[PDB]
Amino acid sequence: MGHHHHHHSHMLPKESVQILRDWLYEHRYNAYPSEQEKALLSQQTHLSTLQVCNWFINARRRLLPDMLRKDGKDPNQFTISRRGAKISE
Repeated sequence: MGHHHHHHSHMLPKESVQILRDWLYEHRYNAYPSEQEKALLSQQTHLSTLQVCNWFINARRRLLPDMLRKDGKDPNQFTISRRGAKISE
């Protein structure tokens, strides 16, 4: 009873992004890696801890830079933009 599946990155639903983004936006400072944040977001969202944790690392690494540069109250920790995003055609 094998299960057909494919390995490829994908973005989470808009509803999950809004709730996940709202938490990060409200807690941009203490956005640093933490089990309490990952566990709290995991219970709030219908995604697994691994999905939220991996998404948090990527989303945070692409969201903090924009908010930190836009504000400028504490710019640090990987200031990279939205992870490349220089492709366009």
